[PDB]
Amino acid sequence: IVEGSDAEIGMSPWQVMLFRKSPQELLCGASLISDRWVLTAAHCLLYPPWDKNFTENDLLVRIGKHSRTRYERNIEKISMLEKIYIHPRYNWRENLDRDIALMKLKKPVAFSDYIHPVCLPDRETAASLLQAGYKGRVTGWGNLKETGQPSVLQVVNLPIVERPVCKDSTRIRITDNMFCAGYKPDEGKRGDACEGDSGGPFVMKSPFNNRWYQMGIVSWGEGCDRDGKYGFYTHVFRLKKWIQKVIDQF
Amino acid sequence: ADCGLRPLFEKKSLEDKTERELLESYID
Amino acid sequence: YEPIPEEFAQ
Ligand SMILES: N=C(N)c1csc(CNC(=O)[C@@H]2CCCN2C(=O)[C@@H](CC2CCCCC2)NCC(=O)O)n1
Repeated sequence: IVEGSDAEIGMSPWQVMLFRKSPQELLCGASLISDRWVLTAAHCLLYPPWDKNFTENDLLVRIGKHSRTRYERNIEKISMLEKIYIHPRYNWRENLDRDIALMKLKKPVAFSDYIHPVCLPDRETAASLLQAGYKGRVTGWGNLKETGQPSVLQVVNLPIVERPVCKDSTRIRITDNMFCAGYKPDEGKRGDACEGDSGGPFVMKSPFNNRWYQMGIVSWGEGCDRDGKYGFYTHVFRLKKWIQKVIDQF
Repeated sequence: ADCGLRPLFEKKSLEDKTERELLESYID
Repeated sequence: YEPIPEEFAQ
């Protein structure tokens, strides 16, 4: 996160850290949607252009964390993956279309003050909140500036942007399975996700029932926090059917 | 069931530093 | 990063 700030304790109890066994390093952000399922971006797991093709035994899931590098004893929990599911029509070749993947934990994790799941949007919620000008929240342990790393979890609030503006800001073919967010050049304020934030959740709080909902997944961007450029997130609701499809039968 | 409700905030009716920023942008 | 307990590395 660039131009953000330190999250407060228990602010994002669903935030997940995708950690690599060897070498031990941060791999990506993710989110807890139930006691046995983790949602993240597909490119965190598969991405041929960089020879990236991880398996269930290559990673570990770290939940309930605040600090980026410390093993927060008695607070965080580590889980092993039992299976991974990449969306079958994930287009890593062109524009990272349908950048999404589900991860099945070997065993359920017990919730606590620091470990709680976020809600998945339904049509009504998505329809009512997914509007330009409405702000969302992105969290991550990624880089603080375009390339170093933050000591603690970073948070930033960003406004959703009109499709047209998003489209005219890049040469990348935009699809309906993605949306973009960030401040415009004149708006004065700034901020963005960056390397290392991948797979992180973009969430919004409902004014109707006060629950937090995850509307997106940090997918891609061109540089970090450059004027005239915006971050792109996977449109979670649009892939809601595949999500239920999987979980349901597995 | 009780997804989206944080133990240290919503469940004890406390508000975080900036959630006010989000709600003030939802101008329907 | 601070080392993780081997018990999970299995
Ligand atoms: N400014 C952001 N929000 C932002 C910037 S990089 C990121 C995480 N995703 C990524 O890094 C993904 C993974 C692979 C290619 N990604 C990128 O973001 C690449 C651009 C993609 C566009 C779609 C086709 C493949 C390349 N840009 C990097 C840069 O501009 O520095 N979020």
